[PDB]
Amino acid sequence: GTILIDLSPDDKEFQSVEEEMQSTVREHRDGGHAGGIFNRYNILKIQKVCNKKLWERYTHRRKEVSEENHNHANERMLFHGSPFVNAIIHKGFDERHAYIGGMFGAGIYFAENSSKSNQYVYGIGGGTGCPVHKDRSCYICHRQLLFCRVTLGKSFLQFSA
Amino acid sequence: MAHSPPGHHSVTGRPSVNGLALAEYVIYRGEQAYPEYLITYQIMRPE
Ligand SMILES: O=c1[nH]c(-c2ccc(-c3ccccn3)cc2)nc2ccccc12
Ligand SMILES: [Zn+2]
Repeated sequence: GTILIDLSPDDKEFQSVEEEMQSTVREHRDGGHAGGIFNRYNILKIQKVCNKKLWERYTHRRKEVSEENHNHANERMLFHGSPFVNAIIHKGFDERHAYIGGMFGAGIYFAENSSKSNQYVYGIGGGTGCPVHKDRSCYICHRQLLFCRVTLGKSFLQFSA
Repeated sequence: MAHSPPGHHSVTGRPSVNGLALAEYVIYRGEQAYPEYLITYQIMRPE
């Protein structure tokens, strides 16, 4: 039930998503080991992901959270990188998309920095890099990230190195 | 998947060392995220 609709680069919606991608790149403490060495991206395509059943699954849970938190979903737009992007857009997020070994326990992780999520496109630690060239800093192979609507509700604050 | 801390719906990882890093977040229910945009891109080699 998932359809992908291309956004035109002339569309304000394309432009605001591209700006969030580009403007949230940062340098990483690994010097580029996991995600590659770069300051910006070449955006090739931005598609809207349309799935009625998955959207209703999201809004159902969003209302449950909001009602538990004085009518405040605390909804954010955040990046997600994963080897399982295809599974996610067709079947939805679930426990098989969790980072079992993450710093905050086994859950599904999202980043404000697009470059943080870029470190996970080829797996934890960048895995072995792109499938064609085995290069975590490949400048040739096309990568994909998701820009996701996320309900945080009441969020537990961890101060962390 | 783990559970959210009791009385909470997510965890926020606030950076406490790298002053330039932004926050990271964890949810423990897949129903709390919807993949609105699929972005296809390359990283660019710095000049
Ligand atoms: O976008 C992110 N993806 C991931 C990530 C990590 C692991 C996996 C994964 C999922 C299933 C099996 C193996 N690995 C999927 C996504 N971790 C992050 C951690 C911090 C901030 C952002 C992310
Ligand atoms: Zn490659």
